[PDB]
Amino acid sequence: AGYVSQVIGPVVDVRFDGELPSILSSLEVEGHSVRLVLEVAQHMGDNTVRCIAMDSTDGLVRGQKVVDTGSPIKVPVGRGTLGRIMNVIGEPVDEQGPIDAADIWSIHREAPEFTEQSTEQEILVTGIKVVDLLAPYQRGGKIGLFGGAGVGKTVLIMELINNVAKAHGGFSVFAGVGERTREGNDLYREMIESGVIKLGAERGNSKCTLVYGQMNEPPGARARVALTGLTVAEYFRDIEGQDVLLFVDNIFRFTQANSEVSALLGRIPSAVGYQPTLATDLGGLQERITTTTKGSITSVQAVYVPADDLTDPAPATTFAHLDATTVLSRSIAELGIYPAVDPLDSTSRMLNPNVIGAEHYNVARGVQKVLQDYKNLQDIIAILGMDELSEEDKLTVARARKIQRFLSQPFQVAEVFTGTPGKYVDLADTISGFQGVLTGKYDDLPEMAFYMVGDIKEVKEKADKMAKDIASRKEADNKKVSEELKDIPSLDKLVSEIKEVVIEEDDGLEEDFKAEALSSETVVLNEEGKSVPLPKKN
Amino acid sequence: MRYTIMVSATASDAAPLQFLAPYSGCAMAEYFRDTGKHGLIIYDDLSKQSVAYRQMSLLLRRPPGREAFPG
Repeated sequence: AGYVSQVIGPVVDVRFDGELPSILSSLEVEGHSVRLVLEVAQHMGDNTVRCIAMDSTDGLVRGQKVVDTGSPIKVPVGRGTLGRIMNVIGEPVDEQGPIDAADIWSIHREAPEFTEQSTEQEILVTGIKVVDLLAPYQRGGKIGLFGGAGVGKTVLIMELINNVAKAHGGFSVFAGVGERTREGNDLYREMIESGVIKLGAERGNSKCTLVYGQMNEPPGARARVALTGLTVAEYFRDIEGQDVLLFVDNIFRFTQANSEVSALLGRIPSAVGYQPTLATDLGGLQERITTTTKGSITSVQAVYVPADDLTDPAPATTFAHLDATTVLSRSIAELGIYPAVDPLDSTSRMLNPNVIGAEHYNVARGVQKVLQDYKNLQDIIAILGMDELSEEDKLTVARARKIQRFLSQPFQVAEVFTGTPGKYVDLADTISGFQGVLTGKYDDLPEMAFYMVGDIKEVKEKADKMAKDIASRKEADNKKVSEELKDIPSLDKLVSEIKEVVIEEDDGLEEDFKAEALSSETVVLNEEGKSVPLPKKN
Repeated sequence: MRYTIMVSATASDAAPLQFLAPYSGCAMAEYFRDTGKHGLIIYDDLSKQSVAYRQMSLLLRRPPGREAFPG
C-alpha cells in the first residue's frame, strides 16, 4: 500500500497514498532477496515516512511495494523460544525450524506504570558467595558487569542462568547487542555443553533464550535487538509470572547503535557525539526492566567504558540506572580465584543496612575492611618483609587470605570440564560462614582449606582430608626410574616415527567451479530493459 | 605470488574505488573460504578506506558525525 520513495544507506523513505503507518510500526518490503523489515522513525510530511532498515537496503528500488503490518516488530514469545536463537525481527537463526510461539508480542512497550511498580526492595539470591555478600543483586535491578576476556565472564553468565532457573524458577534471556559472530557462536556452543541450552526433543528443558543482533547487521537492527530481548523477558514476567534474568551483552553497543541511527536520521549530535536522545534511548530500555506485581526482570548488562573514562556520557548515563556493579578482574583470576569478582571494586546500592539488615551488612562491611587493610600493606610486605610487621597485622593477613580464598566457589555449569562439582551457597550460610572467619573461629585451619568449597560446613571437611594426607603419603616412595632409556628412544629412531604426509603439487583448485567467460565489453540496459552493449558516442 | 592476489586501489584512484577495494578483495578471498580452503585477507590501511568513504558521504550530503564520518 506504500512504495519506496528514497533509499539513502540504511534509511528508507517510503510513501503511502492512504493512511500512514504509525511511528515505530513495522513495514515489510514486497519482493527482495532477504526479508527486509523497516521500522517507521518519523512522518516526514507529503505522505512520506522515514524508516530505518533492519537488514541491508542494497537491491532496493524506488517504487517497490511496502506493506504496513499495522503494528511494531512482533516477535515470538513464550516457553517455545527457550533454547532458540532469534534475531531482532523474530526469525530463528539457529537453523532448528520455526519457533513455537506461545504469543507474538510487540517489541515496543511503555514501562510498567506507577501503580504496577513494586515499592519493595529485595535481594536476588544468586548462590554465588562473593555476589551475595559483598555486592548483592537487587531483584528487578540493573547490574553492570565489568568483565572482559578470560576472567570467566561466560561461565559466570551461565551460572547466573543456572542458579536463577534452579532456585527462583525464572528463565533467562540473553540479548547479544552487536556481538561478534565468533563470540556469539562461542556462547551458543558453551551453553549447549554446560546444559543450559538443550537441542532437539529436550529443547523445552532449556533455561535461556538467545536474542542475537550481530555486528554486521545494520545499526537499526542492533538498536532494536535489546528490545527484542526485553519483550521475551517481559512475557515471562507478565504472563508466566517469573523472576527473569536478562543479559544485555554490552549495553554500550546498544548506545552506540542508537547513536548511529540518530546520525543517519539527520539529528544533531549531543555532547561528545552521542544522540540527543541518549538518556531517553537508555531510559526507554532500562525502565522496562523492573519489578512489577506479576514478577520481575533483573538485568545483568555488561558495561564498556570508552577511553577508560567514567565521565563519558555513555557510561555516566548508564550508571544512573545501575543498582550494582560486578567487576571481574584479571588479578583475581590469576590467583586461581573463580569467580574473579573483585571483592573491593564491586559495589551495590543494595548494600546498606536498611534493606539487607544489619547482620548481613556488618559482615560484608567487615569482610571488605579486612581485605582493604591487607592490600594497602602490600608495599609494606615486599619492601620491608613478611615477618617484619606486627602480629595483629599478620592476623589480618592470615584472616584476609582465607577470606580471599573463601570467596571462590565451584560452579555447576563448569563441572563438565573441571571435575569439581558445583556449589549453590545459600544466603544465611554465606553470612554465617563469613561471621566466623571474621571473628576467628577458623584461624587454625589452612588457607587452601577455604578454596573452592560450598560453605563453612565444607571448610572443616577439607582441612580434615588434607591434614590426614600426611598419614597417607608414607604408602609409597619417590625417586628416579631408569634415567633416560626407559622408553625415551634415540632421536634418529624418532624420525622414523613420523607418519606419511602426502603433499600434492596440485592445489585441487577446480573442485566444483563454474568458470564463466567474462567479456570486457560494457553491457548496459536499453529502455526496454533489454541487455545491450553500450552505445558508441555520447 | 603463486598464492597471492593483490587488489590495489591506489591514491590516484577515485574514492569510490578505494572504498570498494576491501570489499572486492574480500569477495576474491571468500572464494577460498566457501570452497573448503583457507584464506588470508589483509586490508592494508583500512583507515585509508574510511577516509575514502567519508569523502563520498560528505559529498553525497549525508549527515556527518564524529570527525565528519558518517553514521
